[PDB]
Amino acid sequence: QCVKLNDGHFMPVLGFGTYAPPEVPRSKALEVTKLAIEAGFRHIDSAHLYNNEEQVGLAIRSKIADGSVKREDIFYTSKLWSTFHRPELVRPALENSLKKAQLDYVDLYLIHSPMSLKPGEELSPTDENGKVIFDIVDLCTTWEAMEKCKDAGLAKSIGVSNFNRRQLEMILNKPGLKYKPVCNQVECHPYFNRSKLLDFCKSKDIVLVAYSALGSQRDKRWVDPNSPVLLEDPVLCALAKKHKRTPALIALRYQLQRGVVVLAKSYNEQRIRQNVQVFEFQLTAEDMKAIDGLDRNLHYFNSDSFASHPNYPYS
Ligand SMILES: NC(=O)c1ccc[n+]([C@@H]2O[C@H](COP(=O)([O-])OP(=O)(O)OC[C@H]3O[C@@H](n4cnc5c(N)ncnc54)[C@H](OP(=O)(O)O)[C@@H]3O)[C@@H](O)[C@H]2O)c1
Ligand SMILES: CCC1=C(C)CN(C(=O)NCCc2ccc(S(=O)(=O)NC(=O)N[C@H]3CC[C@@H](C)CC3)cc2)C1=O
Repeated sequence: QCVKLNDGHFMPVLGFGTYAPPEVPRSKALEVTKLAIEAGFRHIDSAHLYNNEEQVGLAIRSKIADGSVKREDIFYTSKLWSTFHRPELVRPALENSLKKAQLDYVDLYLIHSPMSLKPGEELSPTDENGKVIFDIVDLCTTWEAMEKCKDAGLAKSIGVSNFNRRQLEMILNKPGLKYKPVCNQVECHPYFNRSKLLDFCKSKDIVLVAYSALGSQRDKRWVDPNSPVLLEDPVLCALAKKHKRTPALIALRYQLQRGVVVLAKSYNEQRIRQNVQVFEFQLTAEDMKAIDGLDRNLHYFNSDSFASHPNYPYS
């Protein structure tokens, strides 16, 4: 149940979301990644930013050692954080991710965001007035250093995340481009379906990968508590009854039938196991059109300095 990527590698269409907020103890990530593998998830999504690659990597090593899976059955993604965009910082950031996860390679490596930040080991560097310190970096150079990580076998595939059309084109039109991005991982759900962006990506053999596909985790630090609750949508609930499924399952299947690869985060055993049931049913053409008409251009993630920057993808 995979899609063939533009560099010849295979990406499982359903992936496990590993982020949890810092109030959740780091042992949980270990434990739920193991349950997700047990349930049948083979694609696993992490990042430097998430402070969990050690635990996610140890979960994977555990499922290999107990003979449930081999390394080559597992599709593991990490991301290059925006403090490491300068070309010389790229390979060491990747080697550092690999060392924490105790893996020899990632299956996929992404530029987490086009928005560059001040080099350092602060995740969020700020000045004396508490303002986020942005950096200016030619992203084409950052890309060339990603290409080099693929040539070196440290990343089987390389792609981007949180890019708009203009930013993709900048990579695609780069002189001497060796490797296209395999994918563009972006916020994508029935209230923000990204249809234009999706058609652009289909036209270049770039896979759109959907995050917050179930309506985000609604963390009060960066999601407006007044935003509508995706899984409480009436059209989705009505479709969950029709098919005898749940609204989350309607949300996930939507993305599969439109050719989006879809991530799903759950730290709850029963919801982890429920989510692999996306493969057990179909939506009709009409069902698909009913979900299409839910778009509200609603992004869950919002920051005081994100909606500000010269590389802000929504501007
Ligand atoms: N590239 C980027 O910038 C970026 C940004 C955001 C996210 N991501 C990635 O995308 C992943 C997923 O996105 P997300 O973290 O925003 O969460 P999500 O996949 O939209 O899920 C949101 C919530 O839905 C709940 N849930 C899951 N399955 C369910 C079901 N079957 N029924 C009812 N509720 C269900 C989960 O809560 P429970 O834990 O209570 O089950 C979860 O907190 C992340 O973990 C991360 O790996 C990447
Ligand atoms: C505005 C961007 C930014 C800084 C500047 C510093 N800083 C940061 O220190 N983080 C705090 C921890 C956190 C926040 C959200 C999530 S998240 O929303 O679950 N996961 C994601 O991967 N991506 C989010 C982060 C990247 C942006 C572009 C898209 C959404 C995971 C972890 C940021 O976030």
